[PDB]
Amino acid sequence: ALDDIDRILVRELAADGRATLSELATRAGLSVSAVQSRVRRLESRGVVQGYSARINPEAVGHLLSAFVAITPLDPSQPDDAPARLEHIEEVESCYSVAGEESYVLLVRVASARALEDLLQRIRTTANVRTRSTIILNTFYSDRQHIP
Amino acid sequence: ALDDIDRILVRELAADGRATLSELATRAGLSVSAVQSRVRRLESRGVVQGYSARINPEAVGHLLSAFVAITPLDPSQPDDAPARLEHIEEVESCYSVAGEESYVLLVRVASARALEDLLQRIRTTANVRTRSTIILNTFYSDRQHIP
Ligand SMILES: N[C@@H](Cc1ccccc1)C(=O)O
Repeated sequence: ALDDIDRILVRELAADGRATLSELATRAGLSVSAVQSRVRRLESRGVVQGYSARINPEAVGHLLSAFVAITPLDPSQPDDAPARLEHIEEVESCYSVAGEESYVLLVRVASARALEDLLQRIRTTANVRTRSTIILNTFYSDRQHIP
Repeated sequence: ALDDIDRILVRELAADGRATLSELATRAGLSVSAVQSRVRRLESRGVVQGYSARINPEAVGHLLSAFVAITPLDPSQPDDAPARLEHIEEVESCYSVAGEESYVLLVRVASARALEDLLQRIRTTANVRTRSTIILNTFYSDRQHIP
């Protein structure tokens, strides 16, 4: 239940999250009221989860990023790694994954030594072994596709 | 230098990219003309890179996400895989990495069947071998942290 109009709306809003209701109304052939109300239904049905500025991580002092794959030191202990790691602010994302590892994290940090301290924090807070893959360059990211 | 009132602004806009320049000014303690001019300057030094609505991928038909680690088949050839894959819309992100593979992609697709098709297209269009790690669930993503 996403009609043609809604796909247009989410496509425009993925490319430009600050687009005004009136720019959107003219692209969709709707009134500004019609647009607001379709946008409110997109948000409350959880199709649109929120809006963010895309911040350049380097510009704010995050000069090093990494994938960290984690696996429980004790797989019989309950499985709450994501909730435990939620209070660690340098953890930007957490996915559960098929394979030998349990979770993959994306982590951002100021430097190599800051990474070594963060890995210790991640091993003790989730009781986990870590396998780190350092990112050397981001060619493009977050390019959301609406088919 | 990021004039740490500037840190309040990026912090606020990362959390709510549809914040208004006036509902901002009160939260930061400035005047619409200052707020507006910083934001335009932040956008000009590529600190804020865009604004986007965060779309739920499964709401839109992408019921299968995967990391796809790729490595060029022939190292005598120019390594231009990111440029070559850029036109493939199901690739959301591309990173070079220090690990076992040369690059990691984040890919989104309708089904396991559609992934197999996509992996064939990736192999033939960029001349790479692939290795996919299927995501089961996303616990949180894109929590941009501003120190
Ligand atoms: N990696 C496990 C799935 C899993 C993820 C996270 C926690 C526990 C299990 C598998 O391939 O079956």
